[PDB]
Amino acid sequence: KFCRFTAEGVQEIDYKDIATLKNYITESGKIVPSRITGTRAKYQRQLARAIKRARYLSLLPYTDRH
Amino acid sequence: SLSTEATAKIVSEFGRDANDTGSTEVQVALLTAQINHLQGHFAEHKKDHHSRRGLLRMVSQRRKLLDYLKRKDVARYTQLIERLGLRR
Amino acid sequence: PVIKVRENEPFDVALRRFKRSCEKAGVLAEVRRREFYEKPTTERKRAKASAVKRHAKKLARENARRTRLY
Amino acid sequence: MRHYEIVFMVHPDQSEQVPGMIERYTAAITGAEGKIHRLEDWGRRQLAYPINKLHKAHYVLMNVEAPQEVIDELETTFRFNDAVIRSMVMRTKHAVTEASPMVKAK
Amino acid sequence: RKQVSDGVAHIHASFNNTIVTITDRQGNALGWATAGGSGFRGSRKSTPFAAQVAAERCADAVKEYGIKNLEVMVKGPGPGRESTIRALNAAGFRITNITDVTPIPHNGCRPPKKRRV
RNA sequence: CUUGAGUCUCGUAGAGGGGGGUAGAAUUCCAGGUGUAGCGGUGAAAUGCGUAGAGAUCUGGAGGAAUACCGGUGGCGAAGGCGGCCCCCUGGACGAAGACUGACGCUCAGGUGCGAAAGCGUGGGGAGCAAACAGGAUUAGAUACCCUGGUAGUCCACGCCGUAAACGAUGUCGACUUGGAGGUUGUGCCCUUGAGGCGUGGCUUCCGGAGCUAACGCGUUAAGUCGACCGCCUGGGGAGUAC
RNA sequence: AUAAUGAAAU
Repeated sequence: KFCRFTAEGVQEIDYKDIATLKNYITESGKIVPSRITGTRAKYQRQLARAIKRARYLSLLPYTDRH
Repeated sequence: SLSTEATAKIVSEFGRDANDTGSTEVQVALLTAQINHLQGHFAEHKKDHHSRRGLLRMVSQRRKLLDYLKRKDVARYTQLIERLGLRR
Repeated sequence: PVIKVRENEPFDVALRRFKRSCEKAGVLAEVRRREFYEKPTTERKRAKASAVKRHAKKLARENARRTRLY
Repeated sequence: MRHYEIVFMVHPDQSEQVPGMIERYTAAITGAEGKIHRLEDWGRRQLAYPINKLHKAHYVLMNVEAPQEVIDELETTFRFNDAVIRSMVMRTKHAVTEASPMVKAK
Repeated sequence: RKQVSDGVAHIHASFNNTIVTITDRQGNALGWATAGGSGFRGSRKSTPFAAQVAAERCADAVKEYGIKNLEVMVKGPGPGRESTIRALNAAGFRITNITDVTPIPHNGCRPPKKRRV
């Protein structure tokens, strides 16, 4: 399945990249599975870490009702 | 583990040349350095059982290398243990 | 699920939108699963059984298209 | 010496002290034979969720290289200062100098 | 009394009962009704029909404030999630929002044990 | 002597271990506003809470236990086991191209360490739910299953105890013997068509050939064909009991 | 929802 990060040869996923990270969360704020997106496992783990860092810094929400 | 600078210093001190990384003397000296270093770590973290397996393995390896050296050449053995201050 | 009614929109359409959104979020499944305590042994057993059943069904259904019924 | 990335957030009603703060911290780091590789002041941003009944906080970002004691003292300073409301410190493998995504599309 | 013109309906739908409460936009109550108080007991209290009747009675009980627009909050898994909303729209308010506010923990307290009957 | 076994140089993936900080969701309790007859629970009920104002809804405060989504017949560890984010100390594994020592090895009775839940001692802490215990019920009876309450314990520091269907019911090390489909993690080359081909290592899931097996089944991660060392069995009860 | 028992041989 198509994986954008493998296509573009990325080295790190950059918790500061809100524009990219927004494509990988539902409208409730939850992390989208990998069998729906096509991502590889390495990059899926990196992505989860980045989303958690952003949530803590308050650049992303935890839920849709705060 | 030990750092590159300390490793190179010990190799220079104890080997016949900077490329002699496989002699019994060099191996024993490196093991002794790391065993001495870890005493400080284990005096503060007394319930770190998983790290202590590596230390015990180091101790056993040093014992075996010393026995082999004592069997093959007594003079080198005596000089090395004097230089490192090892005995009970 | 937060649903806002658009201008000129009827009520049944908004109700259906709300139902679909709730189903996608999956709140009823969570509430049902969190009603009683489950032991870790039970949890692991359930996971393994589900995986084995799916694999066996796939093998059978893929091998059942090589024979004629009549 | 090791490489660190630092981010800190400041109360909206005290934006007039950010330059003095940056100057003081830069001096503290450079006084011990360190270096500063990236500095950015993002300005006021809307928060994702309230913190202490606030929105609209002020953000600053740094990438530095220094010894450990200096960073420990800096963390203590953050803890006891009252204008700072949140901070984060992370380690990096190498020095970073490029521009961030926040200063390329704002 | 005092006219309000904008309200919120809270719906508490559990496996055994349904509670409907109408409130202003600041959380102050104005009236309420329940399925167990509308003439249904036991095995008839946990049906969609009882919830419908309860919503009708709650709508009737707030007619002196002249409410026009309503928001709707729903909480719980029981039967009575949608019948109440239909009944309100029929009783004649204009619905502007619908939100689900069911509480979910992120691995918090230990639940009770399983029933062996 | 260099092929077994080790040391050195550059990188890579990981819920491996010890210590210290911190964030967001939810349950309970305390103090206030709005409002008024029910709430809660079951196969059906009543013990219980409530006009001394509950249940519901909104604002402020306290406390201590666990980390949704990601999350998979996925990963790490000698076994027991290990899951939010950040820092400090620390153990093992794997790959590419070289240099170095020169059999420095394998197994192990006695011995010494580690070792789930419950339990014991001293000092702390205590939302949630829970042996014992108390009261509704069901029943011919009900010292039970079901309902309403509830303390030891479950949590933390230090010290004991040494057992589990502690299981793959399969000891450790080495060599050899037809295939197919996947997962995860490194690495070399390119016709060139820069997004695709051709190789070469480690760990792991499922099917199946020869052989083997009382059968069920195992099958290059052997229960096949061989070598080195250790532990254990000899009809069912009495008994893993008595001294 | 609950809801027990049946000498030995032929």
